[PDB]
Amino acid sequence: YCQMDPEEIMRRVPGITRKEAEFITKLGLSPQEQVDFAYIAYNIGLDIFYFTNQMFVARQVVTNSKGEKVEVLWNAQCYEDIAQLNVGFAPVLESVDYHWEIFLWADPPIKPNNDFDLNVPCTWFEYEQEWWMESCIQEDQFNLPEDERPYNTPRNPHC
Amino acid sequence: PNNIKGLIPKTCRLPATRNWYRRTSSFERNGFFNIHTPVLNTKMIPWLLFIVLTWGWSSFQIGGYNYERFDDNGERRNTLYWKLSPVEFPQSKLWNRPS
Amino acid sequence: LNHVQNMLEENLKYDAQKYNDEVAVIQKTSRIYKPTYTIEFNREGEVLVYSADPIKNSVVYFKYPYVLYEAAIPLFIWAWIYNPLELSKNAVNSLLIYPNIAWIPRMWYWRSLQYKIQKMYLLRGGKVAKIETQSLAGDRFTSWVETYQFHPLTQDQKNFDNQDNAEFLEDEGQLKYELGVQLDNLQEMGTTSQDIVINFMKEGTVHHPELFEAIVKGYNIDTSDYVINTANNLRAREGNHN
Amino acid sequence: SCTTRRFIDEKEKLEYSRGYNQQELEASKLRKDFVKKYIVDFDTTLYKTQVERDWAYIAKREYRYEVQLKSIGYGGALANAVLLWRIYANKKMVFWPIPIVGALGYLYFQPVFFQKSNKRFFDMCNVGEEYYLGRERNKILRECNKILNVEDF
Amino acid sequence: MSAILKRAAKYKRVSSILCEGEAHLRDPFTPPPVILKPPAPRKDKKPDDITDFPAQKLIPLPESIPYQEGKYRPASIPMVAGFFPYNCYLQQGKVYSWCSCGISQSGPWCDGLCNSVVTRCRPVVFNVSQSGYYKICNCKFSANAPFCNNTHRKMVRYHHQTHRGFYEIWGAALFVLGWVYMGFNYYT
Amino acid sequence: ILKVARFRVLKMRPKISTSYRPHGKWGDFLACIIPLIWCINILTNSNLIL
Amino acid sequence: FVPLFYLGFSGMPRRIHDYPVVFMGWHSMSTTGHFITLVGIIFFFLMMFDSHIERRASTSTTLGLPRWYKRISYYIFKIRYLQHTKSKMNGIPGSTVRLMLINRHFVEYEVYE
Amino acid sequence: RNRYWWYRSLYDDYVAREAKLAFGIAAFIWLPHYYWGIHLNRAFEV
Amino acid sequence: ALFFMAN
Ligand SMILES: CCCCCCCCCCCCCCCCCC(=O)OC[C@H](COP(=O)([O-])OCC(O)COP(=O)([O-])OC[C@@H](COC(=O)CCCCCCCCCCCCCCCCC)OC(=O)CCCCCCCCCCCCCCCCC)OC(=O)CCCCCCCCCCCCCCCCC
Ligand SMILES: CCCCCCCCCCCCCCCCCC(=O)OC[C@H](COP(=O)([O-])OCC[N+](C)(C)C)OC(=O)CCCCCCCCCCCCCCCCC
Ligand code: FES
Ligand code: FES
Repeated sequence: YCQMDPEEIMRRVPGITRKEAEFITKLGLSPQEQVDFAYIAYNIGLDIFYFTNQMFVARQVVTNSKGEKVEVLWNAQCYEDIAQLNVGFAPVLESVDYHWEIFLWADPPIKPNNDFDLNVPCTWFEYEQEWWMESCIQEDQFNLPEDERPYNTPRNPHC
Repeated sequence: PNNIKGLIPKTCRLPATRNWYRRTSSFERNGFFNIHTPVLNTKMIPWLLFIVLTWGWSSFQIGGYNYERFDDNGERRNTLYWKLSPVEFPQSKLWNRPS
Repeated sequence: LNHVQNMLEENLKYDAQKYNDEVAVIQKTSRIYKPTYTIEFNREGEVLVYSADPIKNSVVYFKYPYVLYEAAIPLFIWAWIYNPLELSKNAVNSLLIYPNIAWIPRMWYWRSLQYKIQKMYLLRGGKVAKIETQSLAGDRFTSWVETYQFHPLTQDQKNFDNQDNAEFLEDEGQLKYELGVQLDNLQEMGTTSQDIVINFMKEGTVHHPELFEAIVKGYNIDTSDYVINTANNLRAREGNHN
Repeated sequence: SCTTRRFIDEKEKLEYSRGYNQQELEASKLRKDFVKKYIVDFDTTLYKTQVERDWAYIAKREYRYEVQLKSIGYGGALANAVLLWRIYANKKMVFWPIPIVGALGYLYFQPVFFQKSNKRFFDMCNVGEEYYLGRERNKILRECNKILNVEDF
Repeated sequence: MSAILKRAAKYKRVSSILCEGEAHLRDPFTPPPVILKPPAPRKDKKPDDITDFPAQKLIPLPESIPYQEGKYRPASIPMVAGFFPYNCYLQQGKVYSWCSCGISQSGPWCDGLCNSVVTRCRPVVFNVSQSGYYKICNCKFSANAPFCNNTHRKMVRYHHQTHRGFYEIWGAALFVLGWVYMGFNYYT
Repeated sequence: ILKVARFRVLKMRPKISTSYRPHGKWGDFLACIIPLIWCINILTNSNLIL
Repeated sequence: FVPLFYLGFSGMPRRIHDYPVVFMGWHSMSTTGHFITLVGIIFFFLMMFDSHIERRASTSTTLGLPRWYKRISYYIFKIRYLQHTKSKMNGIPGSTVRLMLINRHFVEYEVYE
Repeated sequence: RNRYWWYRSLYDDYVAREAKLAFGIAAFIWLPHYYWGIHLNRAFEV
Repeated sequence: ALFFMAN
C-alpha cells in the first residue's frame, strides 16, 4: 500500500500519462516495481487496464512500420501440456469448459519451426536471458568498496 | 480492584520489547492469516537440524556406546578363555538408516 | 448456541459491526510537517535520511548471554561421555539433550542483528520511507513502510515514547542513543508482520535530522519544496562495509 | 573382554572408595614408579624384542585412555565450571580459566587416576621373565609381594 | 511538527556520499550531477498530462568502452568470475574485446553475453603496441581495464574479512584438516 | 532443503527464472564422480570376498 | 517395507508362509504398515467422492503465466495474483476486526462492576 | 580455481552457497561415526 | 578401496 508519487513516476518515464501512473500506483507493486512496470508499459505500449484472464494475459497497442496502429494480445500459455491448457472463451480464470474432442474438426495443432536465415536478432527483452543466472551468483558475492579499490594505477606500457 | 499495591497500573499500551513469547504467525492487513512467517523459518531451523543431521549422525553411535557401557555388548559371560573365545562385537548395523 | 443471550457477546458484536461500518480505510490525519529547507532528492526521488553499518558496530561472537550456554555445552558432553554421576542409560541421554538447544539463543540474537536499520530513505510525497537492512550472511532486505507506522520507544525500550515530545536527537542533530521504533505492520519480504521493533544505532549518520525526526515521529512530511540531484553514483549490490 | 574390563574398572573404583591402607600405599607407589618410568618416561618402541614393544605400547595406550585422557577430561570439566562462574561474574567472555584451571585440574586428577589403576598398568607389563621389561616388573612384583605378604601374578 | 521546528534551527545536515564517491570523477559517460528544479505546479491536473519536469541528458549504452589508462570504475558490479589473472599471449596490433561483465563463456574475452544480461558493463576494446604475455584481469575489478593490478588480492582479503566468507574459508580449512587428521590417525 | 523451505515460496523471495535453456560446463562429469567411487568400493569388496 | 529389510538381513526366505519364531515381531510391524497403506487407499477413494460433492471449477495456479522468462511476466502474474487473492478474501473480516474478535472471545466472568 | 567454471558446471544451476556452507557443518558430523568405527575396527582386529 | 575403512 506504499504508493509512489504519480508525479515522480511521470518524471522517471517522461512520456507516461497521469492516469497510467496513478493506476500503476493503485496496483500492489512495491515502488521500485511500480516505476519499472511504468517504464515497460510505456515503452512497449502495454495496456495496463487490461484484466488478466485465461484467454489473453495482456494487451498492447503498437504502431508498426507502416503506421497501422495494430494490437497484440499476449495469450495465456501452458508448459508443454495441452491437457493443462485452459481452452476457454471467457474472460475468467476458471477451467469451466471440458471438451471430449480436443481437436473437434480434426485440424492438427502446430509447432512452427523457424528458418535460421529468416530469424531476427532477439530484441524482446534480450538483456534478461542470463540475468537470473548472474543474479544468483551475485547474491552471495561480496564486492570491494570503492574506498578500498586501488585507483590511478600505472598505465600499461603497450596500451 | 483499582488500587492494588505492588502492581503497576497499565496506563498505556506496552511495546513488543516486553513480550515473553514471539509469535510465529501473523495477519495480513486484508485478513489473510500467515502461518509461514519469517519467524517460522528461524523456529524451524533447530527442528530440521536435529531431525535431518543431528539424529541421523549420532543416534547409532550413542546406542552402541551405551550398549557396550551398560550391557557389555550382550555377552554370554559363562565362557572360559578370552584369548580362545570369539568377540561379541559392538553394534555395527545402523538402525537409523533405511536398509 | 446463538439463542443464549450474553451482554458481553452483544457488545462484542456491536463493536465489530460499528468498526466495520464507521471506521473506514481512508483516515484523515493532521500530523503534517513542513521542513524549513529545500529537500534535495536523488535521481530516484528519495532522500537518504539515515545510514549506518549495524553489523560492523555489533558484537557477533563473544556476547555474554550466549557464550555461557556455548561454554556449558562441553560440560554436558563430558558428563555423558564419562558418566561421573553413575546414571542409568536414559539419564545420560537426558544429559545429552542440552547440546541441541544451547545455540538457539545465539541464533535469535544473530537474527535480531538484521532488524537494525542500515539505510533509511524518504520517498517523494513524504508518506513512505524505504528501510534497508542486512543479515549476518550478506542477504539484503528492503521494506517500504508508511510514516505513520513508526512509534518511538524510550531509551530503555521498556515503554512507548511520547510522540510530539521526545528527544532522541541531540542538539546538533545526531542520535542521542540507540533509538527503538515499533512498527504496527511491517511487510518484510512480502509477509506482513505485526509489532516489529527496529533499532537505529547511535554510531550512525543521521542526514537531515528534521526529516529523520519527522519520519520516526510518524509525520507526513511536505516535500513540495524539492530539487532533484542527477547523481548516478550508486550501483546495484554496492559494497557497504556490512 | 567387555565384562573383564568392566569388572576391573568397578573393582578399582570400589578399592579407591574404601581406602588404600599403608602397605598397600607403599606397594602402589612402587608399582606407579615402575610403570611411570618404564612406560611413560620411555619410548616403548626402543625395546629389543617385538613382544616387549607391542605389549608396552598396549600398556601405554591403556595409560593414555585411563589416566591421561580421563584426567584431561576431568580437568577440563573443572575448568568449564570455573569458566562458567567467571563468565557469569564478569558478564562477558573470559579466557583465563581455561589454561590455568585446566592445568590445575589435570595435575589434581592425574595422581588420582594413576593410583586408581596402578595394578592394571603394572600387570599389563607381564611379558615374561625372558624379557628385560618382564624381569624388571617381576623384581618390582617380588618387592610388592614382600611388602603386602601376599603372592601376585 | 512544532517540537521539531523548535530544534530545527540548530540541526546540521551531513553529506550523502559514503563509500561510493562520485561516479563522474572515476568514470566517463557519466555527466556531472545537475540540480534540476521543478517548474511551477500545474493549475489543473488532467488525466493525459505528461511530465513537465526539465529534461535530463540521456546517454545510450555504448557498444564498447575504450581502454581507460589505469582509471576504470565498473559501470555496474560485475561477476568476479575468478580471483586469478589469466596469462594470455596478445598479438601486436590485434583488436581484443575484454569481458567486463564476467559472464562470458569465452574466457577473458567478451563473446556476446554482455548483451544478454542486465548490466552497464561493456567490453573494453583495446590494442597492444607489442605482442607478448599479459596478465589479463579476470576479477573484472582492476583499475587497469583489461590488465591485472593485483586488485584480486584485495578482493580476496575483503571476502575473508566478511563474516560469511570467514566462516566459509574456515569450514573448508577444517574439512581439509579433518582429512589430514584421518590420515594421521589411520594407524590407531 | 532449508533454502527451498524458507526462501523459495512466493511470499518469501522467489526468483525470476529467465533462463530459456541450460548451458553447462561438464555437467554429468560432476554428477558421476560420486557414483563411480561407490562402484569402485563395491567392486573391490566383492573381489576380496570372491 | 523397512521391517522387510530388517527381516532380509536376518535370513528370511521369500515364499515361505511359515517362518522361524524370531521373525514374527518385524513381520507384525510390516503387516501393520500394510494396513496403514490400506487406510490411505480408503482416503484416496473418499477424496474422489469428496471431489464430486464439492463440484468446483478448477483454477490453474499459474494464472496463465507458466514461466517468468521476463520480468513483465512476473509483474503481470503479481498483479493478477494480488487481485485474485483480494477477491478470495471477501467476506473474511480485516485484520483489526479479526483480532478484536479473537482477543475478546472470553465472555464468562462471575463478578461485574 | 575458475569461479565462473565451477559456478555453472552443475547443469547451469547455482548451489555454490549451500556447497560452501556444507563444509563447515560436515567437518564435525563425522566425528562420532569415525570414533565408533575405530572402536569397531579394533574389535574386528581383536 | 584405498582408505574406505578409514582406520
Ligand atoms: C567450522 C567453522 C569454524 C569457524 C567459525 C567462525 C565463525 C562462523 C560463523 C560466522 C557467521 C556466518 C553466518 C552465520 C549465519 C548468519 C545468517 C543469519 O541471519 O543468522 C541468523 C539465523 C537466524 O535465521 P534468519 O536470520 O531468520 O535466517 C537466516 C538468514 O536470513 C539466511 O541465512 P541462510 O539461510 O543463507 O543460512 C542458513 C544457515 C546459517 O547458519 C550458518 O551458516 C551457521 C553455520 C554454523 C556456524 C558455526 C560457528 C558459530 C560461530 C560462533 C561461535 C562462537 C564461539 C565462541 C563463544 C562461545 C564459546 C565459548 O543455517 C544453518 O546453518 C542452520 C543452523 C546450523 C546450526 C549449527 C549448530 C552447531 C552447534 C555446535 C555446538 C554443539 C555441538 C553438539 C551438538 C550438535 C547438534 C546441535 O541463524 C542461523 O541461521 C544460524 C543458527 C546457528 C547460529 C549459532 C551457532 C552457535 C555455535 C556454537 C558452537 C559452540 C561450540 C562448543 C564450545 C566451544 C568453546 C568452549
Ligand atoms: C536416511 C535418513 C534417515 C533419517 C531421515 C529422517 C527420518 C527419521 C527422523 C527421526 C527424528 C527423531 C526421532 C527420534 C527422537 C528421539 C531420539 C531418540 O530416541 O534417539 C535414540 C537415541 C539412542 O538411544 P539409546 O541410548 O537408548 O540407544 C539405543 C540403545 N540400544 C540399541 C542398545 C537399545 O537417543 C538419543 O540420541 C538421546 C539423546 C538425544 C536427545 C535429543 C533431545 C532434544 C531434541 C531437540 C529437538 C530440536 C530442538 C527443539 C528446540 C525447541 C525450542 C522451543
Ligand atoms: S563484456 Fe563481458 S560478456 Fe561481453
Ligand atoms: S584479476 Fe588481478 S586485478 Fe583483476
